[PDB]
This record gives sequence, structure tokens and C-alpha cells, in this order.
Amino acid sequence: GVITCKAIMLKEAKLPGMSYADTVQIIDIQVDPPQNVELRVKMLCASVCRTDILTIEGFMAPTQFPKINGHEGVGIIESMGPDTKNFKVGDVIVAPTLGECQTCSSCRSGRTNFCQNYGANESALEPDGTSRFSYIDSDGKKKLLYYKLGCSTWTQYMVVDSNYATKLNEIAPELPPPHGSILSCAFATGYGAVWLDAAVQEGDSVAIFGVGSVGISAVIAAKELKAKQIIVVDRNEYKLKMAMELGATHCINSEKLPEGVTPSQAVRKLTPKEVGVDASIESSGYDVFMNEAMKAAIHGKAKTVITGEGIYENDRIFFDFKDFLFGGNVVGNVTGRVRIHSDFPGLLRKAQEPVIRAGMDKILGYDAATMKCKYEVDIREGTPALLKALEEVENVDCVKLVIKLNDY
Amino acid sequence: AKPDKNGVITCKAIMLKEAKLPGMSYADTVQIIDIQVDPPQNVELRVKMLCASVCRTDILTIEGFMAPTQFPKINGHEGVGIIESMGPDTKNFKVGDVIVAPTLGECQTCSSCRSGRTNFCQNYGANESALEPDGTSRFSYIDSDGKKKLLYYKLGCSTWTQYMVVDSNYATKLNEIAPELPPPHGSILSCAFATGYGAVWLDAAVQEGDSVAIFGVGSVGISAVIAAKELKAKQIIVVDRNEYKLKMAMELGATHCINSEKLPEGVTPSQAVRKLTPKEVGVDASIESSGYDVFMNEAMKAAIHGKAKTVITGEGIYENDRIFFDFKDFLFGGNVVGNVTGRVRIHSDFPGLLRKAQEPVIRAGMDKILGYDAATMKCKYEVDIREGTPALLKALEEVENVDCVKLVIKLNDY
Ligand SMILES: NC(=O)c1ccc[n+]([C@@H]2O[C@H](COP(=O)([O-])OP(=O)(O)OC[C@H]3O[C@@H](n4cnc5c(N)ncnc54)[C@H](O)[C@@H]3O)[C@@H](O)[C@H]2O)c1
Ligand SMILES: NC(=O)c1ccc[n+]([C@@H]2O[C@H](COP(=O)([O-])OP(=O)(O)OC[C@H]3O[C@@H](n4cnc5c(N)ncnc54)[C@H](O)[C@@H]3O)[C@@H](O)[C@H]2O)c1
Ligand SMILES: [Mg+2]
Ligand SMILES: [Mg+2]
Ligand SMILES: [Zn+2]
Ligand SMILES: [Zn+2]
Ligand SMILES: [Zn+2]
Ligand SMILES: [Zn+2]
Repeated sequence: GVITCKAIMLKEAKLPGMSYADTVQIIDIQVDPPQNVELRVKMLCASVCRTDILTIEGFMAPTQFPKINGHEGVGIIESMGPDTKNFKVGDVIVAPTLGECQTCSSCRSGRTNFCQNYGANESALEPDGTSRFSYIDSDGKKKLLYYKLGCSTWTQYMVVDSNYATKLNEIAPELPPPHGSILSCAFATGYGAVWLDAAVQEGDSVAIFGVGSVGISAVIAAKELKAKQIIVVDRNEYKLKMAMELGATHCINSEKLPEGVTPSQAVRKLTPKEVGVDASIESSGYDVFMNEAMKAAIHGKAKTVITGEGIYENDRIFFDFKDFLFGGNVVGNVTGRVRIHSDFPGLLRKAQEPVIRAGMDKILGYDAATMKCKYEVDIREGTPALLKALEEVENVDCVKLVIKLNDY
Repeated sequence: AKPDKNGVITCKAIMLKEAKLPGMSYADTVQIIDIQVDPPQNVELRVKMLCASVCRTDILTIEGFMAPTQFPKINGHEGVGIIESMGPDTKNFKVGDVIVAPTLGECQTCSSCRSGRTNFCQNYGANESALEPDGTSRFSYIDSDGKKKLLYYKLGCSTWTQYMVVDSNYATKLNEIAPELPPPHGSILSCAFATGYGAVWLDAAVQEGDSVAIFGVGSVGISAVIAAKELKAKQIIVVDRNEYKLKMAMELGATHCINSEKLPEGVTPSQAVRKLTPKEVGVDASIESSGYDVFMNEAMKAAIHGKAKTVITGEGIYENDRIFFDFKDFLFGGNVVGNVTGRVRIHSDFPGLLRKAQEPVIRAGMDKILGYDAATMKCKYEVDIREGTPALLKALEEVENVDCVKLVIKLNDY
């Protein structure tokens, strides 16, 4: 059967000068039943990744409008296509951008999550060029809606290929929805960038450039892995203070440095003999911080892990060439290199330990008694409340906005 | 080649007066002169140079690369020679040892050395000052006013001179492992050959059955081909615009060649490389050895997402001293490292490279790079520092000859 539900439609890219009102609306959509190995999923909540706002601005979607937004969220399996294996109706799942076939040479390497068989669905469509999402326009015509990539989370019901899904309910039966939501992107990204990609060991020094939800997740990982030194860099004093409270040892307000002192110079001055850090994480989306993160790393030895995204002129980023040749080591990172079968189960177990749960609670501003987050909007309460919430994503103390989609 | 009563040697060296900026000539800045080489101090080696050989970075140095204030200088970082004398604190070297001394030493005690996975030593890093730590230089000359003037190094030393002084922490010896290795082979082991060979062997960690792409088959890239063939790569794809050097790469084990200037409309070099791989997945290892900023991005893009490493060896004078990467490709599995001297650590890795260099197939490859004639000990492109500046200027222009892979500068009798 076809489900009618609420979803957040993006009519067109919000280009500079345009408002959220110009492009973002809560509408009724039609969600087709799942086919093949798909899950149709009753969404509990989505949470707002900075990449969700980039999507609203047209990021990676030159033609793929109108769409339903969102890649960060959690929900419950309502129904499955006839070929689906290893899932049941009622399982709680997240479905990030990359699957894990376990047989391709990338999977078999043991050192990456960039699966050759279950890669990013850049088409924002089913492989036959159709979509499980449609709506009736004010002209009465049935119109296609694009996904974000393989799915959209800013909807009461989504459909996703089960080769991208991983279940929460067996390991973490009591995990609240907003915590499941941040495990699907922001928290897996920051935690994994430190744990898996930079491979932080006890006694290592770490620099994190940008302490939004991703960078704070990285601080939580660095503290858990017993980093000797955790340096955070941002312009936002509220989030720097939150980073310090959750384990960071030194903070730098990049907008308060002297004009002649770069962020990388300030970071290196905190390290013995100005040698730099064992691990350098960028989690800002500021193209300048991608270059500064590369420079703050110990030449050759240290890895710089780039998680940041933004809308860059010619879709290009830059590095200072001499500092790059003489020991730069830079990797692109998607979802913290957290492989959905090999790594995610272990991350889920770790997320339930009390200090890690306390860190996720602080990111979210979660109240256990009411199951409310500090910044939360409900899709059932109208487009104006949503437009205000999306503006308030820029509020100094908004770390993670949660979009409630159904009763918990 | 004999010191005066104060231990000072007078010899020939190639002086760079100032940066050769765009539109300037070799004649504007390059001159063979008589210099005074002071005796070695502390742990220094004073080295009778046999030959230097011309790395593209030597030409970038003529053009002002990494030397905003460090003129006049003696050029050169690629060469080999014999210890003539040592500072009083020197350990583990003897007068008569044959040495090379690249940009990075190996202290074996810093956290970078102890990692086992890099040559960027914290204690013996690149000497960017082009001077002694006290602001002096072992090199001077008497100018036309009769005044004694300082000459900068390249970095920790200069090779375009009959006599060089270098901190012994940067040196590694050839004569115990490879007593019969000829000078020009020793010279390319000091930079070009270590860089291309080590980029493949150590940094990209190429395995039997791996696919490899090499962007730029000058001496460094052809050294990478030799390593990739030795390591039994399944596929070795070379990219360049120089037909002569692409053909040489094919003769030394490349499987596929791509002329970047002859690509069909709307096919990038990364797309051309990917089209030669199963399901257009790209290569297990991507080596950039061109100095072309475009190829640094194309190399990144040709790599299998996440799994493969892109090793950047290239150097150049870039707008705003920066290079660029396509962000979407970079985020979704880009993996790029800067490489100096092939990550070949002078104590831990250089000895095995040197043993490898004496194996018949590897020696044949070095001979082809050099166009070496064992009968005459002459290379195809060779100029002698004792034969005057005009011959040197002609040789520098001829670096651009399509069949010049490695110009050698003879410095002394062998
Ligand atoms: N690679 C992935 O899988 C992945 C996953 C999550 C998010 N992202 C990207 O990673 C980044 C972090 O995600 P997020 O949701 O935490 O983002 P966010 O926007 O909530 O947080 C970014 C932080 O960086 C700081 N920052 C940004 N520009 C700055 C500047 N000019 N000077 C100083 N500080 C600056 C901000 O003040 C903020 O605290 C974003 O670019 C996002 O698009 C990617
Ligand atoms: N990282 C290190 O330790 C190290 C050591 C050696 C040299 N280098 C640098 O590595 C690079 C290779 O050194 P080399 O001595 O072999 O240089 P080279 O100039 O002899 O060879 C470079 C090759 O790349 C090709 N190339 C350059 N620009 C091109 C373009 N626009 N289109 C197509 N092909 C192009 C050339 O045709 C040539 O065959 C140079 O940039 C050099 O400065 C660095
Ligand atoms: Mg499908
Ligand atoms: Mg000295
Ligand atoms: Zn995200
Ligand atoms: Zn796979
Ligand atoms: Zn060189
Ligand atoms: Zn060291």
C-alpha cells in the first residue's frame, strides 16, 4: 500500500539572497511500498547535519530538485521488499551513505568504508530512474520527488535499500531516538574520524578544527582513547566551552588570534618543540581550516582527516604547497570511516557507556524524563515553526537541532 | 683539490646570483666561479664530489624555488662523493667513504622515526635557512671588488661544486654495500631514483597484482616504473606529453601509456586512467612525479576511493604557493601524501634500496635513465664543471631536449 505522510520538500536550491520560505515547505507526500531488498521505515526523528543545510543551498544536487531533505535520522521498519534478508518489521535502523559488501577490494583492504558496490547514491533516485516519493501539485498533477542520496530522513516514512541499513534494537534496545539519529551521521563521523581514520592511541595529541556536533563527537572519542592533549579551534565560545567540559585540554578562538598568527601556528605553539599534533581533524566546512588542519599535523607521521563540507568555488579546495609536500597527509572521510557491519556495532556498544552517553546528552541537550532536546521542532506543527527552527540552527548554543517526525 | 695551510680548499662551483624569474636567461644568473670551501666543523663531512645530476627541483631552485632571500648560492641537492675530511666530533664515517646526503636525516629516537612509517625526522629536518645553524656558510667567494662574500647552500649543502660540506647526520655510505657502483648511479640514488622507487615501494606500498598510475615519466617517474615492475604490479599506466619518455617507460615495464595532450575531447587524464581499470574503479596506487599542479588533482582522482594512496613527489612554482583538489572526489575517498626522497630513510631503508640497485634488471633500468656507457663512464647528457660556463648554459637549455632524462654534471675525475 501507498502511505500518505508529511515530509519536508525543497522546491529548488536556496541560493545566496534567498530565504528558507522561498524553497522549504512541509507537504503531504505519497510513499510507495518497498520493492526488492528495500525497507520502508517509520521515522522517529531526523537531526540536522550542517550538510542538510548545504543540501537546502543546492550542495551535490545540481538537478535533483524538488527533493525531500535529510540523511541523518532513525526509524522503525514498517515493511520490506520480498528479497530482503537480515531485517525484521519492528527493527530500529539507521542507513548512512555507504554500505559494506565485504567482498570488493576496498572492503577486503580492512582500512576503508568506501565500498565499490554500495557507494553513495548521487542520482538521488532508484536505479531505474524512478522514486518511491511523489506528491500532488496545486495543479493536481503527480510529480516525482528526489531523495537526498539513497533515501530522505525529513519524512514520516522513508524507503532505503537494506544494503545501507544497520540495526540498533538488539545491542541498544533502550537508545533514545535523537541519540540513534546522531549515530547515523554526526556522532559516527566525529567519533570514527578519531577512532578509526586518525587511529588515535593513548598518549597522542589531537587538534579538532570546528566543534559543532561532529567536532564535539571527536572530542568525546579523543578523551575515551586517552589522548594526552585535545586542542579545539572554533569562532564559537559556547561550543569551545562545551568541548572543554567534555574532555578538550586547550581551546583557541580563531577569530581572536592576532592577524599574523594562523590557526595552525597557534596549534603548533601548544605542542613541544612546535612539532604539531599526532592527529588533526577538520570538522568545520571552512576551506581555510582544511589547509590549517593539514599544517598542524606532525610532518609525515600524523594524518589529517577532512570531514568538512561546503559549497566551494569550482568545487575546489586548496593546500599551501610547500607545507603539503614536506609531510602533509590528508584523507577525505565520510561517516567517520565507520563501516555499517564491521565497525558500527562496536560504536553502538561504546555509545551506551555512561561518559559517552553523557557526551551525547550534552550535544543534544537531551532531557531523559521528557525525551526533548534543547533545539527541537516537530514536523506535525507546521511550516512556520520549521522555518524558524532552520534559522535557529545558527544560534550560538544550537549544537544539534532535532526534527521529531512521529510519537516515540 | 688540496687545502691551503688554513685547511681552505679553492675549487669550482656553480653560483646562482639571484632568482631566474620568467623571461630571464641562464646567462643572467648562472656562473661557474672559484669558491673557498672552509674546513668541516663539529660532525660535518667535507666531500670531494664525483658528479651531481640535475633534478627538476635544481632548475626550480635556479628560478627561486624555496629561496626568497637565499641568493647568491651554490646550487644542487642530487650528487655523490668521497669524504675528504671530517669535523672532530664525527662518528661512523671514515675519510674515503663514498656518501650521498639527501634532505632528511634519521635520528631513530623521535616519535616520527619510531613510528616506522615516515622519513620526516623531527631532529634532522630540511635545512630551509640554506645556512649553518650559527648563520655562517662553509662557502665564500672573492668578488670583483676583492671582498669576501657568503654563498648560501641549497638546503643543508650544495652538490654543484667540486667540494661540499654537510652535517654527517644527513649522510649514508655506498662503498661497503656497493663498492663498484658508478658515480652517476650513486648521484640519482641521492634523489631522483630513491624518490620514484620509494614512492612505489614504501609510500604507496605497491603489492604484487596491484594497478599503478604514474603521472610524469621524467627520471622520478621512470624510477617508479622500475619499482612497480620489480614489485610485479599487474598494470602500470604512465601519463605524460613527452612521447620519448613514455616509450622509455614502456621499455622498462609500463603496461599502458597515455599522452595527456592527445586525449579525446572531454576525457581528463583521471578518466583516461580509470577507463583502463575494471568497472572504471581506478588504480591501487597513484604516483604524481610531474610538477604539474593539474596532474596532482588528476592523480588523486585516478586512485581507488579510500583504499589507494596518491603519493605527490612533484614540485613547482604555483600561483600563491598553493595546489588544488576537486572537493567531491577528495571527500569521497581522496588520500594524498607529500613525499620527499621516496620516504627512503637513510639508515633503515637506503641500504636495501642500494642492494636492490645492484640487481641486474634494476641496474639496466638506471643505465637506461642515465644512458650510461660503462666503457667511457659517460652519460648521454653530461657536462663537466671544469669546461666553462658556456658549456653549462647550453646543457641547462638542453635539459628540455625530449631525450634528456637525466643530465649529469661531472665534478672530478672518477
Ligand atoms: N564527511 C561526513 O560524513 C560529514 C558528516 C557530518 C557533517 N559533515 C560536515 O562536517 C562539518 C561539521 O558538521 P556539523 O554538523 O558539526 O557542522 P556545524 O556547522 O554544526 O559546526 C561547524 C563548526 O565549525 C565552526 N566553524 C565554521 N566556520 C568557521 C570559521 N570560519 N571560523 C571558525 N570556526 C568555524 C562553527 O563555528 C561550528 O562550531 C560541516 O561542514 C558538515 O557539512 C560531513
Ligand atoms: N619530492 C621529492 O623528493 C622530489 C624529488 C625529485 C624531484 N621532485 C619533483 O618531482 C617532479 C619530477 O622530477 P623529475 O626530475 O623527474 O622532473 P622532469 O621535469 O625531468 O620530469 C617531469 C615529467 O612530467 C612531465 N610533465 C610536466 N608537466 C607536464 C604537463 N603539463 N603535461 C604533461 N606532462 C607533463 C614532463 O614531460 C616530464 O616527463 C618535479 O616536479 C621535481 O621538481 C621532487
Ligand atoms: Mg531501491
Ligand atoms: Mg653544520
Ligand atoms: Zn551528515
Ligand atoms: Zn565493498
Ligand atoms: Zn631532487
Ligand atoms: Zn628522528
